[PDB]
Amino acid sequence: MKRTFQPSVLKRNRSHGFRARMATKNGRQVLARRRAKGRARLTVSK
Amino acid sequence: KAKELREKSVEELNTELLNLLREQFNLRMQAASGQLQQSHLLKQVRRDVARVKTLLNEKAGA
Amino acid sequence: AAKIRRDDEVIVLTGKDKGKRGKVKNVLSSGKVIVEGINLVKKHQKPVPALNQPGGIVEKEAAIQVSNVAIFNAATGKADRVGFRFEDGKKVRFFKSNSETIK
Amino acid sequence: SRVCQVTGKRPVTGNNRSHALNATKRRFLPNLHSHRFWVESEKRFVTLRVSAKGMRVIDKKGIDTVLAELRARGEKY
Amino acid sequence: MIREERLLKVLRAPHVSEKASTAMEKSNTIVLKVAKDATKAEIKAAVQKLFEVEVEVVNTLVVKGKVKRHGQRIGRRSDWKKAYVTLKEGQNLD
RNA sequence: UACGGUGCUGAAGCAACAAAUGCCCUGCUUCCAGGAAAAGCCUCUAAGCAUCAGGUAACAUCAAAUCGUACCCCAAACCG
RNA sequence: CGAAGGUGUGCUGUGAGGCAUGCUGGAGGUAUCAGAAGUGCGAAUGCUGACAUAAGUAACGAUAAAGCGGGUGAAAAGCCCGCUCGCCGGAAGACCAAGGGUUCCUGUCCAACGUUAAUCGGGGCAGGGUGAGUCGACCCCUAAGGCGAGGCCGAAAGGCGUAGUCGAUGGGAAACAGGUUAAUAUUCCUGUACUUGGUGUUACUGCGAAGGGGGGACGGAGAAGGCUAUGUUGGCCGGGCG
RNA sequence: UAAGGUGAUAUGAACCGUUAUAACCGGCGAUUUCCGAAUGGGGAAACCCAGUGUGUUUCGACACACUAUCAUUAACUGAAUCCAUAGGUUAAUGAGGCGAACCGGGGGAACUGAAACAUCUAAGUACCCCGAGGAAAAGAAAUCAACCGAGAUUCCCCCAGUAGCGGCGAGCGAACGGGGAGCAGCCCAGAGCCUGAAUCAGUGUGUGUGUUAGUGGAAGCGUCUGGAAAGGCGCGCGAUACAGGGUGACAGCCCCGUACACAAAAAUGCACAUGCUGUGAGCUCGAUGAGUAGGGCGGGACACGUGGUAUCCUGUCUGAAUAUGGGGGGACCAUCCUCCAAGGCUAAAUACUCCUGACUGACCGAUAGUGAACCAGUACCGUGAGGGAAAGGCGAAAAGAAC
Ligand SMILES: [Mg+2]
Ligand SMILES: [Mg+2]
Ligand SMILES: [Mg+2]
Ligand SMILES: [Mg+2]
Ligand SMILES: [Mg+2]
Ligand SMILES: [Mg+2]
Ligand SMILES: [Mg+2]
Ligand SMILES: [Mg+2]
Ligand SMILES: [Mg+2]
Ligand SMILES: [Mg+2]
Ligand SMILES: [Mg+2]
Ligand SMILES: [Mg+2]
Ligand SMILES: [Mg+2]
Ligand SMILES: [Mg+2]
Ligand SMILES: [Mg+2]
Ligand SMILES: [Mg+2]
Ligand SMILES: [Mg+2]
Ligand SMILES: [Mg+2]
Ligand SMILES: [Mg+2]
Ligand SMILES: [Mg+2]
Ligand SMILES: [Mg+2]
Ligand SMILES: [Mg+2]
Ligand SMILES: [Mg+2]
Ligand SMILES: [Mg+2]
Ligand SMILES: [Mg+2]
Ligand SMILES: [Mg+2]
Ligand SMILES: [Mg+2]
Ligand SMILES: [Mg+2]
Ligand SMILES: [Mg+2]
Ligand SMILES: [Mg+2]
Ligand SMILES: [Mg+2]
Ligand SMILES: [Mg+2]
Ligand SMILES: [Mg+2]
Ligand SMILES: [Mg+2]
Ligand SMILES: [Mg+2]
Ligand SMILES: [Mg+2]
Ligand SMILES: [Mg+2]
Ligand SMILES: [Mg+2]
Ligand SMILES: [Mg+2]
Ligand SMILES: [Mg+2]
Ligand SMILES: [Mg+2]
Ligand SMILES: [Mg+2]
Ligand SMILES: [Mg+2]
Ligand SMILES: [Mg+2]
Ligand SMILES: [Mg+2]
Ligand SMILES: [Mg+2]
Ligand SMILES: [Mg+2]
Ligand SMILES: [Mg+2]
Ligand SMILES: [Mg+2]
Ligand SMILES: [Mg+2]
Ligand SMILES: [Mg+2]
Ligand SMILES: [Mg+2]
Ligand SMILES: [Mg+2]
Ligand SMILES: [Mg+2]
Ligand SMILES: [Mg+2]
Ligand SMILES: [Mg+2]
Ligand SMILES: [Mg+2]
Ligand SMILES: [Mg+2]
Ligand SMILES: [Mg+2]
Ligand SMILES: [Mg+2]
Ligand SMILES: [Mg+2]
Ligand SMILES: [Mg+2]
Ligand SMILES: [Mg+2]
Ligand SMILES: [Mg+2]
Ligand SMILES: [Mg+2]
Ligand SMILES: [Mg+2]
Repeated sequence: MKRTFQPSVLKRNRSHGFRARMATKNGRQVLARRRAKGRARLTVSK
Repeated sequence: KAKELREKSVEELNTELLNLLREQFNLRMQAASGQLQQSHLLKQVRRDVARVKTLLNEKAGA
Repeated sequence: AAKIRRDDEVIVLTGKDKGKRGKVKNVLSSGKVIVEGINLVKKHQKPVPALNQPGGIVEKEAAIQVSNVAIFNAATGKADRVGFRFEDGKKVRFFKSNSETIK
Repeated sequence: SRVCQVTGKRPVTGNNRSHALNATKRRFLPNLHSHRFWVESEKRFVTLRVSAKGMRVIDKKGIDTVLAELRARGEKY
Repeated sequence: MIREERLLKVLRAPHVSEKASTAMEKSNTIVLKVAKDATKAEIKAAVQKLFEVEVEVVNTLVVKGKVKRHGQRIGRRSDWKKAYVTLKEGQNLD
C-alpha cells in the first residue's frame, strides 16, 4: 500500500526547515523551546 | 623569539613570515610521506608564524 | 611548593617496604612518586614482534603515594617533615627538625 | 487601527449583560471619523482619523494647538 | 595574480594510490590532496610555483568522508578535496 | 600465460525488402470546450554620445568558475 | 582476633519478634532512653526488571528446481570454478529521477547480524574509488504561489497588498565516436568538433532603453505521406564437412 | 608560580624545561572562519550571487573597505502647482535580537464548585501579547478621622473570617484603628531681585575598602596484629589549627588544608575626597493644571452581584464654578470638619534567582535523587510540534594473567 510518509527533501525543508521556522513568530517560539530543552538537532535542516 | 622579532622592521617581519610559511610547506610535504621523523617541528613553525602575525598587528594598525 | 622533589632521597613510611630508602626517580602529577628500587612489581610483559620486545616477566617499579614517604634526614639518620622559608628572597626547603636547609 | 488621533481613544472591552445577567464579552468602539481640517496657518487641509469627542476638542483648543500636541507626541498627520 | 601567502596553504599532501601510480606513468598526472576551498586556478598557480613544473590542466573532485565507529561511538571523517593535476609533456616531478 | 588475463595481427564490412507508438510534425486537416508567462534572441528609436564612446567583421589570445558525478533505484539499499 | 549484608543451625517470647553461633562476606555497625518518619505488601487487568509456561511445539516469507565433479577450508546442500537442468525476458534485463547516503571495489575476519550452516554477504575491520567550458545543478527567465519598502487595515500579535523580490514541474549557448579502471567516464586518453564571453589589433561606422514592435508562443481529435531506429533474406568474408 | 611539562579516553611517538619568557594560574591585549537580529541582494541556516571605492597584476587576475531596514536630526534636492508641500538623495546618532524568575500594562478561558444549572464560582487564574528594571510599581493628600486628631508610598503582624456582599445559596470578604520594618521630600504651569549660591548628573584624579592569581602555616615515635596501621598497647608533643579531605583498615602530630598572619604589576566594583563639565541655590511678588469636575446612557473597578449605593475608571452624548471657589466625610439635604483634582519627579523597607562563591541538612543513595551520577535531552519514536529511555562499583596498586 502507499504509506503516509513519501519523502521529499525540498518539501521537507520548505515545511519544517530552519528559515521556515524563523519566518513566523510562533516558529521562532518553537526554536526557543528546543534551545531551552537543549536539542542537538535544533531543526530538520541538515 | 618575542624579543628578537620585536627588534625588526615591518618589511623584515614580512620577509620572515614568508620564510616561515615556506618551511611550513616543506615540513608538511615531508610529513605527508613518512620522511619527517621530528614531529615537533610542525608545532614549532606553526607557533612561530603566530608570533610574527602577532607583531604585525602590533606594529601596524596599533 | 612541592615537598618531595626529583633528586631527593626518601625513606618509606608505610606499606610493604616500611623503612627502606631510595632516590625518587620521578614524581607523577597524581600525587605519586616512583622511588628507585622499592615498590617492585613483576609485570607479565606481553611480547610484541614489532618494536622488538621478546616479552617476559619484567620486574619494575610501581608508584607510591607521596604521603607514604618522607625526606630522609642524613644528619639525624631519620625522616623529617619539610618546611618552607625564604632565604635571600628565595623559597627554600628545610627540615622541621633542627631547622637545617635541605640541599 | 480604531484609535482617535486627537484624544487617544481606543476600543475597550466590556460585557453584554442580559436580563438574566448573562455576561458575554463585547467591545466599545470609538466614534471615529476621517475629517479634513482646514489649517489656516499652513493653508492646507489635514485629514485626521478623529473621534467626535476629539472634534469637540479641536473646536475648543483650535487645530493649531492640537497639531502642536501631535508633533510633541510624535505622531504623523 | 594569486597572492603568494595563499599558494602555500593550497596544497596539503600527495595522494598515494594504485590509481595515482597509474596516472603518473600513463597520463603524466599527479594526484594531490588540496585545501577544501581551493579552486582550480589556485592549484594551477601553486603547483607551477611551489613545484616549478608546467601544469596543463587541473581536475578536481570532493571526497566525502566515511562514517566510522570507534568502539561503539559513531563518527565521521572529514570531507577533503582531491586534484588530478596533469603536467605538460616532458615535465617531471617526484 | 599470475589461467584471471595481457600483447600482437586482422578478412568482408554490400544490396534488396519489410518497417515503427520514433522523426518531418510547434506540420496538415478538422472540431469547440477556443487552447501559460517572461527572458534569451530580432528590431525601432528616446534622452544621451559626436569622429570619442559604442556597433559587426575578420584574426589572434584568454577565460568558461563553483557544486553534483560511487551504488541501488518496480528494490535485500526507497516508503512499509 | 572480622562490621553490615547473605546463608544455615540451635535457643527463646503470647505475637510482631529476639539472642547466640557455623559458613560466606571484607568494612562498617551501634546499646540504653528519647526524638522524627518516604515505617512494614500478595492481590490494585498495579509499575520496572529478571525468569518460567505452552515447547524444543508452530514457523524458517510465494510450488521458478535442481543434479554432479573439482577447488578452498577446522568443517561445503548454500561459497568459488566447471558441465548440465529449470525460470524471467514490455522483465525477475538495461538507464535515471525521487529517496537513501558508501550499501560501490579490494584485502581480511565469522563473535553478533543473515529466520539453518557459512569459508559467503548489502555483516565487522582496514584500504581504495566519484576527474566535465558542452551532462545536471548553480545561473538568466517567468507560472501557480510565497514574501513584501512605502501603503491600507487591525486591542497587541498581526491581516492584505503596490513597487519589487522570490518561486520549476516549463523557456534559455555548445560533444561525439573509439579506447581504458578491481572500482569513474559524453568527465580520463586518442581522434574529430562546437558554444558564449573577455581583452587585442585590422578594416568598417549611428550607437544608445527601465521604452515601442516582432519573436519566443503553446488545445483536443483525426488523416495520410515521406523517412529512420530496427529486423529479415541475399550477397560477401572467415570457419565447418559432422 | 614553578621542577616538571606537551587537555581527556590513551598508551605511544617526537620533544620542551629544571632558577627561569618549559608548563600552569590571573589581569589587559591580539586573532576571532561560516550560519544565526544577520544587516550588500537572495536562500531549502552553516549556501548562492553581486555592486561601489581605494589599492596591487608577472594583465590571468588578486587584496581590502563599504553598501539592510526603521526612528530622529541636519544638509541638499524636489512634483502635480506660483510659492509651498509631499517625495528623493546623502550624513550623523540610535534601535533591532536573546535570556530563568520577579514587575507594569493590553487581552482573557474552561474544567470545576454550586451535590443539576444559567446569576455566581473557578479567576482577572492558566494562556497570549506589549514594555521595563535590577528591582519594577506606587508615592508627598481634592487622604483619613470625628469635633479629638493623624499626616506620602510600599511591606509584615493584628483588627477579623468581624462589618458586610451573595439564586442572602455555594461562596466572596474588607476598612477604621493599633503594633512593627523603613522613612525624604521636591519641581513646572513666572516673573523679578540677587548670579552659579543647593543638589544631582557626567568626567578626571587621589585615598580607603573589596574582587579577579597567590604566600607562610604548628606538633610522633616504639611495639602487637595484619597483605597493608591511621587500629590495639605504651610513651610523648601541637592547638587562636580536633573544619574537612586524602593516604594499602579508624591519623590533631604522614599529606592537602584549617586557625592566624600576610600579598597585586594590571583590571574593576563600592565608598569617600577633590578638580572640571553641566545643573541651578536663596529671597520677593505672583500665578494655582476645562471639553476638566459633574450629569444622561451602556459597561467595568472598588469585599460591595444596582441594591437605598457613596467613591473610582470611561465607550457614548453632554457639560461647570475656577480660592468670595471647589472636592470629600457611603443614598440625599443642612451644619460643621477636612482637603485642593483635572502637571510631573523621587531612595529605603518589598518581589525573584538563569548565574557565581562559601557553607549547611533527623534530604536521596543508582527502580531513589534532576529525565540525565555513565559522551542525556543522547539513543530511539514522530512529517511535525513534540515525546524520551536504559546504562554506576576489579584491586591498595594493573601487579589487567609472560609462558
Ligand atoms: Mg462566565
Ligand atoms: Mg580534460
Ligand atoms: Mg567537478
Ligand atoms: Mg553511475
Ligand atoms: Mg531491476
Ligand atoms: Mg520487496
Ligand atoms: Mg568469618
Ligand atoms: Mg546502615
Ligand atoms: Mg547476619
Ligand atoms: Mg555475618
Ligand atoms: Mg569507612
Ligand atoms: Mg510506604
Ligand atoms: Mg512483592
Ligand atoms: Mg490484601
Ligand atoms: Mg501485581
Ligand atoms: Mg513469554
Ligand atoms: Mg520450552
Ligand atoms: Mg502441542
Ligand atoms: Mg506438530
Ligand atoms: Mg512444521
Ligand atoms: Mg520457504
Ligand atoms: Mg559440491
Ligand atoms: Mg539451495
Ligand atoms: Mg554455480
Ligand atoms: Mg557500512
Ligand atoms: Mg559488493
Ligand atoms: Mg569483503
Ligand atoms: Mg561458526
Ligand atoms: Mg548464523
Ligand atoms: Mg561490507
Ligand atoms: Mg548543459
Ligand atoms: Mg508575484
Ligand atoms: Mg511595512
Ligand atoms: Mg503580503
Ligand atoms: Mg528570478
Ligand atoms: Mg526543470
Ligand atoms: Mg533548464
Ligand atoms: Mg559502474
Ligand atoms: Mg518586448
Ligand atoms: Mg495536438
Ligand atoms: Mg535502414
Ligand atoms: Mg552426422
Ligand atoms: Mg598523553
Ligand atoms: Mg547576507
Ligand atoms: Mg537577507
Ligand atoms: Mg538576486
Ligand atoms: Mg462555568
Ligand atoms: Mg456543578
Ligand atoms: Mg519607580
Ligand atoms: Mg483641626
Ligand atoms: Mg601554601
Ligand atoms: Mg602544615
Ligand atoms: Mg599516608
Ligand atoms: Mg579493608
Ligand atoms: Mg488644561
Ligand atoms: Mg490643581
Ligand atoms: Mg469626583
Ligand atoms: Mg465623569
Ligand atoms: Mg453618579
Ligand atoms: Mg455610569
Ligand atoms: Mg464626562
Ligand atoms: Mg499632585
Ligand atoms: Mg535514575
Ligand atoms: Mg545496587
Ligand atoms: Mg529515569
Ligand atoms: Mg527523525
